[PDB]
Formats: sequence, structure tokens, C-alpha cells
Amino acid sequence: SKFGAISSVLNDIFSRLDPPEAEVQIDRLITGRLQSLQTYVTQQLIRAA
Amino acid sequence: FNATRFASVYAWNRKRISNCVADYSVLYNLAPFFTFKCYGVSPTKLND
Amino acid sequence: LCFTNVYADSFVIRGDEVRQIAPGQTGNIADYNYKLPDDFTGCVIAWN
Repeated sequence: SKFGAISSVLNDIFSRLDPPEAEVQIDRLITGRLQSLQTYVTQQLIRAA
Repeated sequence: FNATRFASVYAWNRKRISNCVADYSVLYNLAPFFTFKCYGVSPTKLND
Repeated sequence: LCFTNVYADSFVIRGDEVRQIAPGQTGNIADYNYKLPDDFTGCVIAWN
């Protein structure tokens, strides 16, 4: 999932752009995927209980 | 670049180029010393 | 605010190439003459 960015491929963002806004794009991607992982962990905790 | 005769300056030629692969590096072998002024683009980054 | 140490580097470059003095930029000057780090901090002053 693009998570609101231009492309969903990390190395594509690295190669196709300069560091200034590539950093913003990668920040967005990391935040989105970390949030998804947190949601999965919470679901697993509830199911375990 | 290897034509026998070039057109006069007042009736200057016009050549269109499209759908081709261009290797500009060869253009560095024309003369030992020659002007290569480029506007708006660095000559060393013309191959990308 | 005040800093630990200050480095000053001065030179003369062409007018079109002034945009190449920036973090993450590429070209003749950026690659073969003067490279800036991606996490650069500080200022550039360019005057004709």
C-alpha cells in the first residue's frame, strides 16, 4: 500500500528522487507500516487473552 | 558531423532527430581543442 | 544560536551551475568538483 505516497516501492523512491523529499516519503511509509504492525500485535494480544 | 559541405549561415539547415539512441561521447573526438558550450544542461549528464 | 566551529569555503562557478551547490544534487560540479553531504547544515551565499 502506498500509504499516501507517490510509489509503494522503497528503492524506487530512493532512486527516482533526491534525499530532501525522499526522506518525507520514507517517513510516511515507515509510519504507516509501523502502525499496521502495531494493530496486528494488538489483535494478537486480544486473541491470546 | 561528417558531411562534405555545410549549408550557408543565412540558409542554415534544419534536421529533426527522433526515435534513436544518441551517444554524445563521440562528439569529444572532433578536435583536440574545440568549444563545447552547453546551456541549461551539463554535458557530462547527457547520457541519462 | 551559536555553534562549535565554522568552516568557510569560497570559489567561483558559472551562473547556470549555482543550483548544483545543494544537498542531493547531481551534475558535473556536484560529482567531480564539489560534493555536499545529504545531512548538510549551514548556508550558501552566491552573488554575481
